[PDB]
Amino acid sequence: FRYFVAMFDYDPSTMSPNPDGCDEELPFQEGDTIKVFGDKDADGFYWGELRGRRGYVPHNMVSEV
Amino acid sequence: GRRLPPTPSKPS
Repeated sequence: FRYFVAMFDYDPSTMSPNPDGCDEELPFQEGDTIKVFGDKDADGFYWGELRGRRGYVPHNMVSEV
Repeated sequence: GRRLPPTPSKPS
């Protein structure tokens, strides 16, 4: 598992181009540390956990430690 | 397939 730090606030309800993003993409504020498992997928998203919840994370919003 | 949100303005 790798840690990424959020560089931006992200609210998938209002900011995701995916109409399903609200249930499947993780919500985060700047400075949040995300548990990412595996590698970036073909779509550009990581798989991870934050505050006990799992979902997808856009790579252009986070930076690997 | 799954789409990325736009990369915004500036880092912090």
